[PDB]
Amino acid sequence: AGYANAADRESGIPAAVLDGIKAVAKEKNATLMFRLVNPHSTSLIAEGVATKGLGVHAKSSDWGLQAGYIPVNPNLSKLFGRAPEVIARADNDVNSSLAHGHTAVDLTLSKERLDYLRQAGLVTGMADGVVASNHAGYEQFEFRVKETSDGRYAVQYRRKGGDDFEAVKVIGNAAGIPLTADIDMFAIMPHLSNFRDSARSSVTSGDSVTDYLARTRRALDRERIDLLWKIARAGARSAVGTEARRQFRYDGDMNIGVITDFELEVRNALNRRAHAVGAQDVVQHGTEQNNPFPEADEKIFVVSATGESQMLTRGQLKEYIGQQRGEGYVFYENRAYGVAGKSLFDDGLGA
Amino acid sequence: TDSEEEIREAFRVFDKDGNGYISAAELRHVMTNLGEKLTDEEVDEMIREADIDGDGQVNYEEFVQMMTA
Ligand SMILES: [Ca+2]
Ligand SMILES: [Ca+2]
Repeated sequence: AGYANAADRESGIPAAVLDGIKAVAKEKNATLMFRLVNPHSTSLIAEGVATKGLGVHAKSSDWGLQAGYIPVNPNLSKLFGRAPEVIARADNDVNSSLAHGHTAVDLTLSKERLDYLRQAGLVTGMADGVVASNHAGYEQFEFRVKETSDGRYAVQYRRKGGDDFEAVKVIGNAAGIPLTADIDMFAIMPHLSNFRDSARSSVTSGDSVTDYLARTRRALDRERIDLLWKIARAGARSAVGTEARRQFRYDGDMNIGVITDFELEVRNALNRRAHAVGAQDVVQHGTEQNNPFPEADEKIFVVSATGESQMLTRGQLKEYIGQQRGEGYVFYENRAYGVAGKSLFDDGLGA
Repeated sequence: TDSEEEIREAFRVFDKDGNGYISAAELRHVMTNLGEKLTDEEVDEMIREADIDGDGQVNYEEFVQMMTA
């Protein structure tokens, strides 16, 4: 479909990418929840700018022709009027990423991102060439663009009165593709039936309880009820990924964080639909439910297992989760919420 | 050996409605999602098995013992 409602459009997620997300939600029978995507990242993701991983600490920029990108020069990031300590740590964040596979690429914008920037007011006009902006940074720096033979525009800048323009360098892919923000998943609520096989592979060897017994037993039933509890335990444990979450998972040399097997599947299935459209991988790590520095980001974009989407305050989010749990969808919450007095649960909550 | 926060997360898969207890209805739901269509009698039997105190449901401490065998 591409965007069906106001929430879809407020999510910041590119329409084609969002279309795959809804398909994956239905195929894997799981509710997918996301933190909103910054609207300056939307177009970049859609035209194929790469997405950053957990290891990139450098700050993104929210202004100028570099909006949406992650500048090598921190003074070009959202950190523009900050103290010297700040820009100093940010400097290290940048060199750290470059030492670990990331590239420093010359920024060149597509014709379309250039139109978006101007239509959004990020760039208030130009010289055909010389750009203007009421952002405060345009008071310390000058920028201009130059069409390449590629049909793109190379971004150049200089410090007010430092006689020579130079390329705005931006952090990229180990393959040299510029990076923008990734899509942060807030939570993934899988239907419990997704774990029958997982459970049987653990307790049987993939067999139903009945077939396992027929095959290894002979001609109450205490053993049977005991195997049934064994499959219940195994399914619940795989549903919340008890063992998977004791370690970190990696994609090649990239730390993808703490993520359950099922959540990895989702990540992979979504990235897959993204390639199919013209995007790079868009989900680069696990869910906010395993983030040790949890945010209190007040609106969550939710796509149900049925494909319906909407935005929830988190008060509505508690009710939504309760309702979905009644339909057999599993939820486990960030382990720090209880202590922060921010639990999404209303049960006992302890041993 | 699972931690307390680990057992609580699992308990939460069974306790669908959200009171700190697992009833026979909830367990039956867990079981066919997990591929085991059971009779009301079989379910009752699974609960009696974990129902140490005899009320007719599985509370958290009973669940802990069940999860440990
Ligand atoms: Ca209950
Ligand atoms: Ca009991």
